[PDB]
Amino acid sequence: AELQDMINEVDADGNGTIDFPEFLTMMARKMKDTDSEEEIREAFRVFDKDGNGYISAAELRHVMTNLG
Ligand SMILES: [Ca+2]
Ligand SMILES: [Ca+2]
Repeated sequence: AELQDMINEVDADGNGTIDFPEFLTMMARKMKDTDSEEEIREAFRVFDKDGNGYISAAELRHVMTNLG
């Protein structure tokens, strides 16, 4: 399945990837956990496949449940 549709549902502003503000906002959207930019930034490099400082849908699967 193309995770592109998930990319489109996670995309808030149209950069096609989650940014620090977006990740935090989509997170806190209903569930609010940790908000320390260090930890959140650590997540960005962990979640992403390329660790390019952003969390995309495909990247989500890499880190989350699937192989990326
Ligand atoms: Ca964005
Ligand atoms: Ca990436």
